[PDB]
Amino acid sequence: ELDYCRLTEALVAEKEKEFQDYAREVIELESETTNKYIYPLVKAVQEGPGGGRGPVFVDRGGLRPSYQANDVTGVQLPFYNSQGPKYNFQKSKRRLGFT
Amino acid sequence: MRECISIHVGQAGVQIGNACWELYCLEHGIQPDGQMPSDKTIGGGDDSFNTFFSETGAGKHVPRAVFVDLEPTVIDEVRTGTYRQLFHPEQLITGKEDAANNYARGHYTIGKEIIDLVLDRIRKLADQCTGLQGFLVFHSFGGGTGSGFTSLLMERLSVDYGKKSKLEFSIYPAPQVSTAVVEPYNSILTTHTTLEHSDCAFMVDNEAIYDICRRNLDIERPTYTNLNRLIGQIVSSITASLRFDGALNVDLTEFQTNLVPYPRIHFPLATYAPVISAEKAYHEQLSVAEITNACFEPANQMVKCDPRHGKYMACCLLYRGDVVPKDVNAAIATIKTKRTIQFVDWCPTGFKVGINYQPPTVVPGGDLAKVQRAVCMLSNTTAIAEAWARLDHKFDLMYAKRAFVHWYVGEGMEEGEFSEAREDMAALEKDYEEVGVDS
Amino acid sequence: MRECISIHVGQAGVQIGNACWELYCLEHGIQPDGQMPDDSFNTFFSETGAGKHVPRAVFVDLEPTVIDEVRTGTYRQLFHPEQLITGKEDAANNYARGHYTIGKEIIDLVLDRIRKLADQCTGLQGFLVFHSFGGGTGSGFTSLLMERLSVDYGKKSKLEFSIYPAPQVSTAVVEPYNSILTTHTTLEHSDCAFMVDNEAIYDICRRNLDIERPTYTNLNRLIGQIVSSITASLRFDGALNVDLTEFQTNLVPYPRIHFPLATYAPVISAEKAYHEQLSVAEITNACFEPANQMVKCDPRHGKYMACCLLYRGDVVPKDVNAAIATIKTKRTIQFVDWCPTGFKVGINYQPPTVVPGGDLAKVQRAVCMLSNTTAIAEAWARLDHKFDLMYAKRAFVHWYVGEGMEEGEFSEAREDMAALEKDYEEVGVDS
Amino acid sequence: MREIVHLQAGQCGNQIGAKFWEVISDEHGIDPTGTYHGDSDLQLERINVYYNEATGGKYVPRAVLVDLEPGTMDSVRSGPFGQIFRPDNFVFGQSGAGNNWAKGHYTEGAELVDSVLDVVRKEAESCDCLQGFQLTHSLGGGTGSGMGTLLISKIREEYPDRIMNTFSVVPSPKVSDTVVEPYNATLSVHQLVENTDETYCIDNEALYDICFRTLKLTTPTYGDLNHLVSATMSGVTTCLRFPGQLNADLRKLAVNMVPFPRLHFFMPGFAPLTSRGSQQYRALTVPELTQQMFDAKNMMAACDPRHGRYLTVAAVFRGRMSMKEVDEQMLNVQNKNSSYFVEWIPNNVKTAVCDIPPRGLKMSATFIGNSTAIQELFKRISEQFTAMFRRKAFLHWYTGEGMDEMEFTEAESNMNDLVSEYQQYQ
Ligand SMILES: Nc1nc2c(ncn2[C@@H]2O[C@H](COP(=O)(O)OP(=O)(O)OP(=O)(O)O)[C@@H](O)[C@H]2O)c(=O)[nH]1
Ligand SMILES: Nc1nc2c(ncn2[C@@H]2O[C@H](COP(=O)(O)OP(=O)(O)OP(=O)(O)O)[C@@H](O)[C@H]2O)c(=O)[nH]1
Ligand SMILES: Nc1nc2c(ncn2[C@@H]2O[C@H](COP(=O)(O)OP(=O)(O)O)[C@@H](O)[C@H]2O)c(=O)[nH]1
Ligand SMILES: [Mg+2]
Ligand SMILES: [Mg+2]
Repeated sequence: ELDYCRLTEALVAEKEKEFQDYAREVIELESETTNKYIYPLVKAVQEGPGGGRGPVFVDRGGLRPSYQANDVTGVQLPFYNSQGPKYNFQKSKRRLGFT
Repeated sequence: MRECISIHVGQAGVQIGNACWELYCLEHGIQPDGQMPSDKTIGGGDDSFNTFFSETGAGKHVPRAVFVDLEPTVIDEVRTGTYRQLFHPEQLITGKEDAANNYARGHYTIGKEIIDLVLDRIRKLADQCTGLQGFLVFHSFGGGTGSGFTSLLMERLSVDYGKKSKLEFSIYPAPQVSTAVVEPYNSILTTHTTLEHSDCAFMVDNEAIYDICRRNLDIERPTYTNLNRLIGQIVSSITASLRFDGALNVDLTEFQTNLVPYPRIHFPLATYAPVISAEKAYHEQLSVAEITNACFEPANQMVKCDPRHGKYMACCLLYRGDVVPKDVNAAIATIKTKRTIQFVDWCPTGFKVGINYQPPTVVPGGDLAKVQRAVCMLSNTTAIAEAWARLDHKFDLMYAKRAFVHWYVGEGMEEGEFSEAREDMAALEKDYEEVGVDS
Repeated sequence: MRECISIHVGQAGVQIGNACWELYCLEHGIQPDGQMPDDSFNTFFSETGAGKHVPRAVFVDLEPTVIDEVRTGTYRQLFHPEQLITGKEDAANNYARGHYTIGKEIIDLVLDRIRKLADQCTGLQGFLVFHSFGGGTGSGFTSLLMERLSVDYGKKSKLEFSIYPAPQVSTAVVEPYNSILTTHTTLEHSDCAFMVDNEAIYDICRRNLDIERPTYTNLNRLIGQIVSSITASLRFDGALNVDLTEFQTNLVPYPRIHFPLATYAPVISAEKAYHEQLSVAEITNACFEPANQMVKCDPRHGKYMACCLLYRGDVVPKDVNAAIATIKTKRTIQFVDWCPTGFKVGINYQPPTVVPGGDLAKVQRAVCMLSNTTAIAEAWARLDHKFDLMYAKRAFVHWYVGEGMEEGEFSEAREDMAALEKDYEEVGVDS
Repeated sequence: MREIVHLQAGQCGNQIGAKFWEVISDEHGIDPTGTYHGDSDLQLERINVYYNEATGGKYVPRAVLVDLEPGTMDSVRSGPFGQIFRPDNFVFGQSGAGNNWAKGHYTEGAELVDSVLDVVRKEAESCDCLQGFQLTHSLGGGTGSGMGTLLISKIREEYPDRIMNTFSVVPSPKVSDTVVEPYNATLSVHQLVENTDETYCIDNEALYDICFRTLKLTTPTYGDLNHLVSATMSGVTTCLRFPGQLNADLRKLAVNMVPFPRLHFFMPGFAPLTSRGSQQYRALTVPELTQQMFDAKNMMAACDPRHGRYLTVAAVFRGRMSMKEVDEQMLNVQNKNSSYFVEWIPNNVKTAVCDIPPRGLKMSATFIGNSTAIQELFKRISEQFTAMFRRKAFLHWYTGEGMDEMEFTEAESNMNDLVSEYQQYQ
């Protein structure tokens, strides 16, 4: 069962890599003269797989899950960067005394 | 998703909407051309701009505000100035003849001509956004189109949109200086409209900002070009909880529930602190206690009234920057012990705070300094009845001798609106006095 | 396998046709000589063995000053010379002259040449006829052309583009006289008929297009883009297509009612298109605005009973049905109680193309709306009052009587039209 | 097998529930990806209580997340461990409440309650033998206190013979944050005392006192405060997930702490909370645990048991121990403080032990105590409620949304008789 799950993950990753190849080739062919109109192409390749705006889960393979639970509208959650400093859990535990 | 639409009425409205939207662009990095910086094409990009800026597939971010004024001279400087390519051409509505400091001309005759053209663009900006909390309104009391046109804008918008939020940022006339003569007539005759067709309303006094600039920021001869930066700093700190992440967020719906205890009492007062020049900011430390003390200081208050003579009704705190909530709770406690500040007896817990991580930004050529933390206070009290009593006395002695009335009665409106606004103001002042009386 | 024949009458129909065929050649990539520098052109361009393409349009007129510029200009070699029928003496804004005196001399030639064009087409899809209510050639000669065409061709669809006379401005004084005796002919000899007021396009080009000084060429470019969206499904495949027989059935509830209102959106300059994002939910709102119709009447006074939608370009059916839903929730627009689902939707993939030196800009999604509305009784009741005050003391009646028609046809058209005005009044009553 | 369904209501509930699922993930050894990276084998033999199995050997928390605004669902998705939670379990809404009990209970939470009930019923019917529910919410907020009591009343009707816990965040006198929080809280405890088995009072100024004085920290952020809260939430379900000499569940602690259904408010406390520098000086021994457990500095409710007296006391211990220490020490503190204990019932202490200590720790203890000193909190908020309501304060936000003033009057009387029968047992 574990072997099957790994095989399915590998197949999905191969399909995404083929799309990345095609997209990079098309953008490189289109940007020969000027780069003043490559913004929709760059935005489309930087959309991320799935309708999500959260950071990609790189250990999961770049998955971007979607969150649409709002009555009948179903608008996705926005994204905001945090100015708060990041913390290590071992540092937090040792500071709070669970050591 | 949490979009916010701005309504800027009058020459004051279109001038405050210039420095305010300049601060909005530099906060999100919007270039004056309209697009995001092209060098920042690195993967990511927070959706914190959709509350103020629209989206196009080209990458252009169009603001969602409308600029309305009956004077085409001051609107056309926007089409000539630096930001001629950012603003949409159809979002700036221009009249042909100004209201000329009058209520009747700006309300019944000339305001009816453009009451459809503006609201057509309002509908186009309202179906564009999915979830709209409400509209922000910038207008001045003393202006003709600020009083006359707004007094029909609020009534017809209340019918067009039922339970949307209505915040009001009003330029109140100063008690000593004055740029007009018939401004008591313009101020009194529209307070009946804003009594029943406004959810919340703040007030600013031009000479009260004048003393702040000359005493705190070490600028001897200020101009409206930096007063609008101070007002735009206030609106930015109010809405920054919606735009950016915080330890605990406050919405436009959230604070209007905590500052309006009665439908006839929706007049709190705004205060910003610290406002310190660059050469003075490097001397003093700016702690949480030393910025929340200036908000309670009546000298730093930007309305010509004293809460020491009055009594505090409710308070709202907007903290922005490197702030820890432990020091906020400590500073709140040490204010509560001092008997110089007096609270009403039936509101023992009269505080509500909000925390924001991002420090405020500055503009090139600005007079404020780069600070690590700042606070905006929205405090309600009874001390506005002092300002109401010192203005309606001047209104009563103006109207005793039937002065300037022929500039109103011949334009279409009757004369009984003067007496009914006189009687409504007397009931409002009686209402504020009865609430201030404790059991 | 599908073929359409274009019929242009009058000076307005010729000038519209030149602007239309400029758009058509640039859309299909046709040089003005007629040869390309894969088979979508078969409905409009006949095929020659040398590689040339000949249009299937007949330009007719009764004054040589309009056809002469066609035979002289850039497309002098593209058009077949037998397709440009030219008379000798024009009717000169007289319906009676164009119906009873002048039109019978060339009615043999135009009916012969329409047979040669119909011979080459294996299956006829529809006759497009461009005509004007005002001028004599577009009123008189057009009237007995359909009376001959109704018995010559049985059930073949004959779609119509009328030039409805303007309510407040005018080219002619006798243009209400012309625009009434043709309504009798177009009741029983027209399948579908769209209409236009000139100053409405004048208002659109002045306000939306930032053109303070337009010409008839600038109007004819906007008219041609309205024409192209109808035939776009005929010439290009889409997610779901619409044919000429398709939308003509779903918009007429009775044979006496075949007068809908077209409305194009978005109309915008290349300056404002850089500012505004044009989504399908944002372009469908402009089809309901009282300031943005091409017709000078407000549908808020009336009520809708049939609507047709023509979406072209990068469009998604989910956002179409989402935008249709939220318009139905709005209570400003009203529908009749006897037609709960009055919508018809057409989808095309190709974005609309633009000509150099034109007014509009390249757009990625556009919409054309074909809505039947009770409010055309508003404009007719305005024009009915103008007709009978002119006819109260018999103005200009000596000109029409002396041509050969009897004096009873004026009152015959009045008692006809009063019944049709009563007809539209009782359609809109609720059950 | 007995499982716990976790409820997260409100922004406060989400920020303490994220840290709760943070802590027990390290207790069971769960990576941010979702797999298992541990050392022993006992960490996998009881994992079905908090985690549901998935494909590829993945475990997901058995929790649902409830809030009315999208502001805080982003932070529980962009956090360090936000990627473990199920994407379908997030239940948010277009319009928030904004510190309003009335909007949260009647006009905004009445539509979202259909969706979250569908989610929780779909998950709970998939359980083999469900043990009980657990709720985290705050009384000072619009969404956690408004429809959170609506969630309590709905699933009490739907699942009668069950147990539910709540970790309620009551407001503080000096760390008051909402102006209308007496309205948000008194109307909540009227709907809370009727249909709740177990209630833990967690007050913010109690956590501020522990972080400032005992732990000697300078910047106690909310990430630090939720760790103290999650130490007790992990500290109450230790014997259910780990075998011990004397196991105890939530129900076993329930039947020993409540003698009557209207006496169910408690005082959580955690025994090892020495500061970072003082750690090397203090021996970790059983009398050291039980000394700090009964200290009034370690109480997480803003009342002193000296002014009242303890009714029932629960003790849950962690770590391999010899219990001849834990019986002689609890008998010593029962005999010495005779005036602080009721005399109409003897042997007022329930003792429980667990073999497995928390990670990085050798010995631990958790306190759940019922007393009469909770009335000091109830009288303190009732006097502010009475001093506010009598002049019709802020009432147009409340009486204009459907409810009448008789709901205020009956919330006065039900809370007054509740503290009256608290005094009757004192
Ligand atoms: N604080 C502040 N007030 C301003 C500013 N600009 C104009 N005002 C106020 O506007 C008042 C005068 O009315 P205006 O806004 O200039 O003109 P108006 O609204 O078009 O009305 P009319 O004079 O009748 O045309 C003055 O009393 C000022 O208080 C500004 O930049 N900052
Ligand atoms: N909408 C529109 N109408 C036009 C245009 N050009 C002419 N017309 C209409 O045509 C009417 C007059 O007829 P003309 O086009 O000049 O020529 P005609 O139809 O052949 O009539 P005669 O000159 O009498 O033979 C006017 O009332 C206009 O309304 C145009 O470019 N657009
Ligand atoms: N202990 C603790 N209290 C919190 C935390 N976050 C917020 N609070 C408290 O909860 C109150 C705000 O709750 P609120 O967001 O309005 O609840 P909601 O309306 O249900 O979302 C504040 O007074 C805070 O003191 C936290 O992480 N830990
Ligand atoms: Mg003006
Ligand atoms: Mg002609």
